[PDB]
Amino acid sequence: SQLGRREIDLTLLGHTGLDPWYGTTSSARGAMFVTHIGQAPEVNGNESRYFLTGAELEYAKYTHDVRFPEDCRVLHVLRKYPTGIGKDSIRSNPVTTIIYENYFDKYKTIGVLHVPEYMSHHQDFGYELVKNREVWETIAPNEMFSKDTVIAQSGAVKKDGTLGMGVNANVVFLSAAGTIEDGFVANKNFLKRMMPTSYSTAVANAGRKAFFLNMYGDDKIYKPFPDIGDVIRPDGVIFAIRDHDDDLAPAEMTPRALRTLDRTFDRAVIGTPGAKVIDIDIWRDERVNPSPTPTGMDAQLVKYHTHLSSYYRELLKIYRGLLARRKDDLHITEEFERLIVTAQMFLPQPDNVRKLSRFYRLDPLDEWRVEVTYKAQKMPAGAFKMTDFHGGKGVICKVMEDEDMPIDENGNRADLIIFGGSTMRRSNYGRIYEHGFGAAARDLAQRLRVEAGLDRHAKPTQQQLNSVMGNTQWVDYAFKELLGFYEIIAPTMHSKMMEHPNPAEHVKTVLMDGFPYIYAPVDDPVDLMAAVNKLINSDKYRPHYGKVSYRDQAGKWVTTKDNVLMGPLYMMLLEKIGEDWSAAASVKTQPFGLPSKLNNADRASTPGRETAIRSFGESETRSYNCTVGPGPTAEILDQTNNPLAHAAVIESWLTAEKPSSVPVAVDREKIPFGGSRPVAMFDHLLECSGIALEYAP
Amino acid sequence: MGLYAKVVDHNEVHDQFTGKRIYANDYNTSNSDEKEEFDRHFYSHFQDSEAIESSVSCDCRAIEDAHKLGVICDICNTPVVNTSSRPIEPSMWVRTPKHVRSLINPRLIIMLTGYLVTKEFDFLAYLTDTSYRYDVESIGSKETRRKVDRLLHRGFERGLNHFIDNFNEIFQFLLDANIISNNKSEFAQFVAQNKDKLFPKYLPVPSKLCFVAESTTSGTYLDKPIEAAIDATLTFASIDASSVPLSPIKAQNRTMRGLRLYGQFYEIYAKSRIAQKPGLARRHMFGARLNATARAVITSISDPHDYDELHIPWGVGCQLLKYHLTNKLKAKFNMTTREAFSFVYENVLQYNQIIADLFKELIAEAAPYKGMGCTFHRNPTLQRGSTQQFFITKVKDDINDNSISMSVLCLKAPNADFDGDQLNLTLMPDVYLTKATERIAPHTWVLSIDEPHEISGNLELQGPVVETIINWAHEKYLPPLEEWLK
Amino acid sequence: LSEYLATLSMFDIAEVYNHPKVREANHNIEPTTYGIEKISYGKVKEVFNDPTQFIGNSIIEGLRSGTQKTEQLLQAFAWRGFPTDINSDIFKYPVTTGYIDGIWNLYENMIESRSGTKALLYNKELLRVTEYFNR
Amino acid sequence: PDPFLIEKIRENTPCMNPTLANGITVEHTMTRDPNTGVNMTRRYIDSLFDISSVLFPDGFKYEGNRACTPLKHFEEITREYNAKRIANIAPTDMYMIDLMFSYKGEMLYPRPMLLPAFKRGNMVTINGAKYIGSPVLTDVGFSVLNDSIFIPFRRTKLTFKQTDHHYMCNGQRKIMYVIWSQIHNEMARPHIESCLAHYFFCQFGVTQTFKQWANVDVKCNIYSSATEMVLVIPRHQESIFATRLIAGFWYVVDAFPMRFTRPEYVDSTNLWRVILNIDSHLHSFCNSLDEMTIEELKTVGVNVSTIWELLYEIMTSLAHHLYATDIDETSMYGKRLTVLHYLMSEFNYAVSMFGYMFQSRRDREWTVQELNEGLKRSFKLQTAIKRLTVDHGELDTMSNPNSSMLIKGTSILVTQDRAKTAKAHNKSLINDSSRIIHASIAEVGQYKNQPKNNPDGRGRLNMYTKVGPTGLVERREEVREIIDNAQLMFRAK
Amino acid sequence: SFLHTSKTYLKNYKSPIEALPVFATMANEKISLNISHCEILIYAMMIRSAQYRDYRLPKPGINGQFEKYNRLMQCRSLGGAMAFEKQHEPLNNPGSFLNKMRNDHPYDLLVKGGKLR
DNA sequence: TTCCCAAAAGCCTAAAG
DNA sequence: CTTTAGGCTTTTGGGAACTGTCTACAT
RNA sequence: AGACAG
Ligand SMILES: [Zn+2]
Repeated sequence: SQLGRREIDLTLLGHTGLDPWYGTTSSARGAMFVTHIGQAPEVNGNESRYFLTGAELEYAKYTHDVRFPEDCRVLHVLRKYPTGIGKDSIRSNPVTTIIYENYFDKYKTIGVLHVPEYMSHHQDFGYELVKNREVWETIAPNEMFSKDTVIAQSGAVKKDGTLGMGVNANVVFLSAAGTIEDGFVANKNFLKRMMPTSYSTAVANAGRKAFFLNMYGDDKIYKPFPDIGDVIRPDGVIFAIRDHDDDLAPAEMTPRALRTLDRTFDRAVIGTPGAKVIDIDIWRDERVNPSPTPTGMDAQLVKYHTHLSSYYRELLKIYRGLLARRKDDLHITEEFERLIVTAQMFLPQPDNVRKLSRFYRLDPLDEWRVEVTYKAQKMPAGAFKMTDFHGGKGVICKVMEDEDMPIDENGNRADLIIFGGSTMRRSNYGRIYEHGFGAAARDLAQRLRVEAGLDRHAKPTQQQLNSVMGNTQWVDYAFKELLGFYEIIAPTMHSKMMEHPNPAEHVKTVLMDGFPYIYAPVDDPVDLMAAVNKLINSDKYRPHYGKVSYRDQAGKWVTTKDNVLMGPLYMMLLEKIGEDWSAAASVKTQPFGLPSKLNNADRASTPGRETAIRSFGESETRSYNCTVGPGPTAEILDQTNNPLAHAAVIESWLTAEKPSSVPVAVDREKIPFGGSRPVAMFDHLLECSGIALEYAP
Repeated sequence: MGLYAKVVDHNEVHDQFTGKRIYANDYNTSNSDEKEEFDRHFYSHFQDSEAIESSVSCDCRAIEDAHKLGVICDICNTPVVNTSSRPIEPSMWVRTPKHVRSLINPRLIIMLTGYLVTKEFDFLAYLTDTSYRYDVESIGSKETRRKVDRLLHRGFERGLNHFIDNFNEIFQFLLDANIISNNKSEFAQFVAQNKDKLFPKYLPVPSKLCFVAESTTSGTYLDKPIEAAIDATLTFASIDASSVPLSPIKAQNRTMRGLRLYGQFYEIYAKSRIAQKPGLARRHMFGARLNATARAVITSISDPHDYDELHIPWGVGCQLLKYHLTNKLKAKFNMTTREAFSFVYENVLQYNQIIADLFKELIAEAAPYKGMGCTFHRNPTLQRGSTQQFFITKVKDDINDNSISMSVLCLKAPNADFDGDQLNLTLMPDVYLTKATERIAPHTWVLSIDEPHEISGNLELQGPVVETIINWAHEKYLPPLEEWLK
Repeated sequence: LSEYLATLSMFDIAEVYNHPKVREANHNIEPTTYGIEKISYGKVKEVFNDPTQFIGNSIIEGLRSGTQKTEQLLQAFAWRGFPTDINSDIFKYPVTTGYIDGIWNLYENMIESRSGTKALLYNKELLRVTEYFNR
Repeated sequence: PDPFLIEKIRENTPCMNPTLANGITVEHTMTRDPNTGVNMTRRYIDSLFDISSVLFPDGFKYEGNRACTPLKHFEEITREYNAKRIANIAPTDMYMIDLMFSYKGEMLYPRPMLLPAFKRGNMVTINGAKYIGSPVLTDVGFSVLNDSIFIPFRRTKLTFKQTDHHYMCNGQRKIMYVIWSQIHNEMARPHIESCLAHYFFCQFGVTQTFKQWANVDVKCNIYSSATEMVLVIPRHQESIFATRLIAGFWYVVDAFPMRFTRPEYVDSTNLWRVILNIDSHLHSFCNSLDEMTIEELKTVGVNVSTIWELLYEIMTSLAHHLYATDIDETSMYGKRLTVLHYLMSEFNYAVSMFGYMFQSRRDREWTVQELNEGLKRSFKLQTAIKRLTVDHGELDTMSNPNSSMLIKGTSILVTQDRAKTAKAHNKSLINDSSRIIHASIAEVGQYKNQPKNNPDGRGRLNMYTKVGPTGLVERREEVREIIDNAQLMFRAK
Repeated sequence: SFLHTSKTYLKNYKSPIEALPVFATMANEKISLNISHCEILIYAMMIRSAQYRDYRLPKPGINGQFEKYNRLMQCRSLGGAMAFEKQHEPLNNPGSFLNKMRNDHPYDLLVKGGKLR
């Protein structure tokens, strides 16, 4: 009934073409899958999918990197913060600027190219840029380069042609209690393999308003913020700027007071602790005769500002030389023009022209502006969302040790545990196919590792593979087995491997990798369930469908009574990983007493958000007024709305032998009802109109 | 017994103020000093987009100290009160000019605007002030034209003093023929019962907090409705800020103009800053932005536990139980409160044994409960189980766990699934509030609200547990009964 | 019950799929509402509801106890039936293939995609109106 | 992976479109000609000025534009402006040009302006924020909507709708469609709507209109009102266009006729203008056709050269699209992927308003001072950029946690209604015949890729789409075969 | 439309006894709703002596007509009217100033700061 | 933007001095 | 015969999900 | 008011 025929191409569906078995999942699951592709950060440990389609090649080809746009000759190479040993030495160089000339043109346009250590586009996620060794070593003035040459490419792009989006996990479909509702059960090692890299920027302004404190230096050396390549304190705190007051000099300017941070009355920017600092950008208004910062606390600031000033001065000098050489023939790239203008905005103006009043989006700038950009590696242990490259999305609800995870008789250790029945409801069956097929393929490879005198779960050394390749008979037999398995799974791949020049290389690659990577195209003439039946009803190629033993929550080492199959699913991490939790015992208040939202500077100043959550909306207050008498609900809203009631609540917390189980929070006799600010405002506004709502007599 | 509206006699409010009474009539304006004083009384100013530091201050921004409480500032003759707890009282007052009998109640103006004021003709304006221009032949309607003709034939004087003094006869004529045409009985009874309260001598100009001006780069942001109010007050100023004193007719006209501006302001403000979906009544009067509240992704415990058991994590526990930890630190260790806050904030992103012990001892000292009582909310709030009480039992020692171990059983009461959803948590600060919330505890949604004698389907066991029970119970581990006997 | 767990893999799907009556119920079907959603689905329900055919299978053991609603398993093993567009109209030509086998054509994939789009819209805007009426 | 396996996978895989993968906005905005080094934006500006040059007072020649030196770029960004040399410190990826005009061979003050300077991957940085610039899927010459022919001009956004009307012929009642179009924006006895034949009769005489646009004569077969005047037409010289004119005439006459006393005044013009006297509006409507609209209509298959020819074509040839349309609103073939016309909407509006308010003042001698004042008040620094982040819906905020621009960055399309985004609307997208299933999605757009923006397939862009020069969506032949069949099934009854 | 040429609006019915079964069948066609809930909703819809502008719940429950949603919301208790749309309409209403017996609503205690009396 | 639904306008028809 | 009341049809205007995050903003 | 999360 044309069950094995697919009248489709990879062309008619782009992102859905990232996976095979797309037609075995419901459309909602597929749309969610594409959305999760869009929302996935980049993992440090990236691996190619076990099942390959032709889309991944194109997606790897079109990615973000540092490309020479045209055939150009490199004219100059510049580097911020010169690296070496000295007084004002810098540990690491963040950014390298390449000034190049697009020759083979009448104009010979001069352009700029930036090579940083990272590239970030999402608000809090990014990825390190790995530099091409064969190209980065050759980067020098007066060199030749081709068009579309790649530097500082993402780590997700492999050395061969493939893009790494997720991690292959030996998933097991057990209906364990850990996977209740929609969740995953994970181990420490697999989560170590999935650590997102987060790049963040902290901005602090210190001028006449406030001055930096001392948080990274001893009494002798004053350090407001970590250097380049330094590590944030165990309590992630930077800047901690304190308001400048002369009359409080012997109180808040002593060496102990500068090191000591008062959580209230001071302004700190609190990032992830232990996060290595990538780089620092310094902006200084140098044309103020009285320097607001008192002498002594401007060492690192002046250091980094001097390095940046030298960098931008060298850029400006290069532009001036080019202009003096080719006036009216200096057609330049727009990026180079903007870079020169930024350098001019950075460098001080001559004394014959009024100084620059620098702003940042209507926000005035005073003296010192510091932008510290730092990277961290998030360790997933809970509230981290994951997807299986299908519609299945879940949250890590249990993290166990490597030993505690399910292990087969072959020794395969499970990386994830998923509730199988969800597939029966969400109707995303392609996963299972992948799962199932992956297991077979994996076992096939392991079978060869047992028949070649090798060990499973251990990458063989080159000597062992050379010894195995010594005899042609077993190599050809293994290649024939691989051909048979491909014929069962992918007839297209079967033909491709039939037209193979060196089968010994293929067998060696399969043994080294430990898994035969399978090309399963979108237009693959396969009857999926027929292939499943063939794998099941075969002496070879059959996955080890045996008992599996794990450790339950009670600590016992228990073996599952029914046969369980372990198979590789290609997992992926998502955004909304958490870190947005907002616990706030007490929230800062507007002049009209009510909690408010958090502005950027005041929201990046607390470890974790300190937002006042609107947990009492109209629907919530409806449910409270109905389930409970309106009295207690009005009391809660009065404690929140009236600042005096909230102050009384906090006083009751602080002035009790047992802060928990306070008999009465607010003594209503001392603080009567009716003091809530919104209600008082409403009543006063009505009274200004001549009316007032009152109870019927 | 209900809740009805009652007309307020502005004279009684004026007499009960007994403080610093300053009137808006005596602002001649047109000069720097009086304009600045008027801007100080009106126009609550925010000079820059920056957080203020004066917790307690006077009307002027000169007494920034807070220990000076109740001290009358010599500059403003106004006592110093908390900025957040500042009493909401009318900022100014307006009295009748020297040639005006009295002032019309703004509620009466708004009530009469619905009927008297029409697109083709303004009946109240024609009846009250003299400088009103109209063309009878320009009335494009028929009912309005007939009403205008009847009013013209009746022939009332068009003075404010005449309207106030003979308000009974004018109002009866308005009732009689067609002018209002509806709600005649209620409106007539309202006028007859509250006649004395509809013409107050003094009229309050609302509080400084009502009117907000935020100066910043690119100007000074204001609101739209405030504008109307401003005009009204300015109008009364122009009554006394005249080089040539106005004739009584002109004074009546300006007074009516100001009163109409007040009525329009109150109508627009009630329609916009209260009635709209974001506002005062529907946004703050019925709950907004609680304190002692957290919000986090719900990751749970699949372990033998209690249904009324919750596990708040390290960061949420430290920030939410900030003052509990401060109290414990101060009580046990000789630590100042500043050192207590420093320790707590320093150890939010890091683990230590001391704060964990303090959490354990807090939860233990919550004696007749499993832990610290709290409420847990899932949005949108549809059912009884969307909001449910839980008891905090343990902060998690793992700093990387920003998770909330709500019970597995209580999952189905809301639509809570572990797919990456953040739920809200409110800490109950009292035993009375915990006892009150006991009515929102999960055991309240066991019995189905739509079936007489049936437990609600929200108590059904989850997927994995049911499948485990199936694979255990429904197995052929024994021969059939006949073979077992034989 | 730390060892009496439930497990899902390709073997269970093959065990349900390879049943001869299911295979018959997925072949020789007139593409009509009566010939699909009353005859073939009836045969598949008769296969599932038999208390003797499938024993020890996680999928059907869960199905017999309400863990899985019958509709999803029917749309998987049997033919998917007449998806809907954004407006609630039924396409004349049904879907020949379920979810266990692959829906590899273009027409069927597009119409099931439109069913998913209908799901999203009927979630969003109908919630918008329904919550106001509830309030 | 086996390198040979990857090689065979590459061989057995169709490549995407480098035009669309690297950024179609990049190609349509920041691509330089090889003969002369000039961006696409600069050429678009020159085209707009050359189109608007018809409205110059014989000597105000537009010389062109140059690329400003970064020295001048910084000097012009940071001006004195009341003793505060204000500078905005931000990346703000931009580049400055200067528009230069000439007057009788002497230069004026050049007017500098800023331009977005798109990067690879449709990426811009504006005021320190990273934005993604998506193309807008636009109809080439005109759209056909639920019951309407929607035609956009440089100024107006006109819509041609239709209704039914009755007229008596030979004593028997007959029904004909009257095509109307509201053009007086201030417009928003039975209430009727401005018919196109009403505009014909308002401009030309009724007999003049009939003689000029048809081989039909008029008296004052027999045509008469339903529920006085009599229009007699030769028994053999009849046409659908003449019948439509008759129907529109009776539609405009049957409800009004208190101003019709002597029927001969119907042959005049002032009477019809009174029935509709904004002669400025009439003249703007007459001279409300420009070169781009004419070129697009020629591309579609219409031969408009004057707006009255356009009205004749709509009344006679394009009216077929109003009742039974061969093309469908549901499809997406034969559509453009416009970028510049929406990015430079502010600049286009500024140039149009400058030209109109400059011609409308006087036709006398122009002084250099007045020309400089007009240029200063018209072409400011941020004329085309002040509204990029607020008024344009094609510029979105980038929140991609990936190294790949394909998945979220470069594969976003925006519909026109979502492209403006100043409306802040919600059509509910369900009771819309526009959002029906069509096979075009499979070739243009991505079904099963269903964001909440457009839950159907039109939200995103199919990355293998064949797009030729000037951003016209071409149709790949081979898959087209299969696609055709699918479409039939989508309309199975 | 039911709750709030011939249609089946609730206000068109004379007594709630003959009005309950229609709503019961209409709901039970697609949602399985208990009769008690339907009775409570209809009884909430009711009004006693609508001519005399009395909007409180009838007793024992039959001696009383029906009323539309907006009039009941804006003419029963101003505290409950504040949480619904168009607060200026009952604020600017003569009837709201008349000392008439009225029903109690929980929002009353929220309309004021919490003062019981 | 478009559908819901109530409240005021407006209109023909009818009854009392 | 003249002058208003009564009820039906038009027109107009307020209103249209909850919580959280982020984004935009001088010339 | 646009996107995202539920
Ligand atoms: Zn003072």
